[PDB]
Amino acid sequence: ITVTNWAGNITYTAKELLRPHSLDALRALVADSARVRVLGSGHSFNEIAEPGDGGVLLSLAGLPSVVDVDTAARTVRVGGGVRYAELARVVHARGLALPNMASLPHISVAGSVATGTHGSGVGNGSLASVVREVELVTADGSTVVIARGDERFGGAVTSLGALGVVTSLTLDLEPAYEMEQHVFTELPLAGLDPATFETVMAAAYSVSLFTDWRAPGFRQVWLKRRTDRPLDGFPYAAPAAEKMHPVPGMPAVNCTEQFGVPGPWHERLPHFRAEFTPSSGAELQSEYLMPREHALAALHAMDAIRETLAPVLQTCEIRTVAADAQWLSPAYGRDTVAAHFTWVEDTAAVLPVVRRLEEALVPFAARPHWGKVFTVPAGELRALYPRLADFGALAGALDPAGKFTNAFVRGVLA
Ligand SMILES: *Cc1cc2c(cc1C)nc1c(=O)[nH]c(=O)nc-1n2C[C@H](O)[C@H](O)[C@H](O)COP(=O)(O)OP(=O)(O)OC[C@H]1O[C@@H](n2cnc3c(N)ncnc32)[C@H](O)[C@@H]1O
Ligand SMILES: OC[C@@H](O)[C@@H](O)[C@H](O)[C@H](O)CO
Repeated sequence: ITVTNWAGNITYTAKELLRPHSLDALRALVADSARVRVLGSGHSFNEIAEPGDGGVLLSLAGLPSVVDVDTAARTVRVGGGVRYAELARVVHARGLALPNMASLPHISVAGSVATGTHGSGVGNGSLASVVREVELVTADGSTVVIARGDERFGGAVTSLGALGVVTSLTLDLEPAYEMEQHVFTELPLAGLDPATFETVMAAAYSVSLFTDWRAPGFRQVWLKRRTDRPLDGFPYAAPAAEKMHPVPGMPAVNCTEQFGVPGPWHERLPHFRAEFTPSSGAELQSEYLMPREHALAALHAMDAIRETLAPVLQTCEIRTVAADAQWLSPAYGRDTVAAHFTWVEDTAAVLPVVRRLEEALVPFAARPHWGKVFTVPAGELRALYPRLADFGALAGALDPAGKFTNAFVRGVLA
């Protein structure tokens, strides 16, 4: 069989996707394989999941999708291969909630936290940030549990799958909450000064800007507001008259409910409703995560090259992330602005533009999203992460032979 990622721009070398049906099978398979990479739901856009020729590509799809809510402790134990859509549905039905979700819920929890996946909100950490414990099947088949408080915990959650197979994760939860989603159109870049930009991004619990980099300024602003919090007037852009899709010209029916209609957290945090279940997408993605104080300068750098960006762009999404404790989180150690690009699926045309964008963002210490397309050289990458050395030492300790290190990870650490 031919295995690809979700977008289909990456075809893996493996002629079979190993899907052990028991933990006993899994441990034995790992112990007996020379090199392993796990495939989650394939929502990466590069060779991060590629095991190389003769490497084993393994999935947790054949294992039970455990979602075990502890309502007294407000925690949930989840299989690595569980996706957020089922996780959310389950914890919500128990009166509890996550503090954030990605744009689309049909992604593996283990895969998501492995690369620094995040939503938006100035006080909201990455998805990895609620993880209090990870259970790993290590290179020899044995289980290692690492929990918050361990000196190694900082490299254990966002690990690029390079420590071993995450078989379970435990996550902290809060009481279930309701949210409204208010959409606005045409937020000008002109006059968007440091103070106004801060106001706009803090205007609701989670806020995204979208643009096509065509007409100056921003096409859409999405305020995802918690109904248990104040919402002030938003004078900066016009309220949307119709239901919007972040990509101009795409079906708004796919999207979560707008016009300020209250609904549960897990039906408002994603941009796409649970019913929207694409088996592939005709897109590429890149994303660059920078110190939040550089947001306006970075936005102005994009604006000044927007004729270059636009022709290969579906939409650009601007978000915020609170500083991450995970050593390889692109949000590590600093409050962060994120600039994401959903490109047309045309690798040959997009790569030149990616290199050009990267050159423009270089002075802003832009860290690329590990799951997305980037061309930043390995040496520059290492210079961007203060605690990368400590990650490398943790991987060496837990995986001395580099069973879980592929070409992608090797380049990173080199
Ligand atoms: C396709 C897509 C991606 C996406 C998104 C929306 C869509 C439709 N929305 C995002 C968002 O709102 N915010 C954000 O920061 N990122 C967003 N993305 C990207 C996506 O979340 C990430 O690329 C994510 O890492 C993808 O996870 P997935 O599980 O789908 O991808 P994978 O290629 O198969 O795996 C990613 C890495 O994780 C390792 N992995 C997977 N499972 C395990 C286990 N159980 N144990 C150890 N490692 C694991 C893989 O080996 C690979 O390194
Ligand atoms: O990080 C991924 C998100 O930016 C992405 O899924 C967008 O929200 C989407 O492409 C908008 O249509």
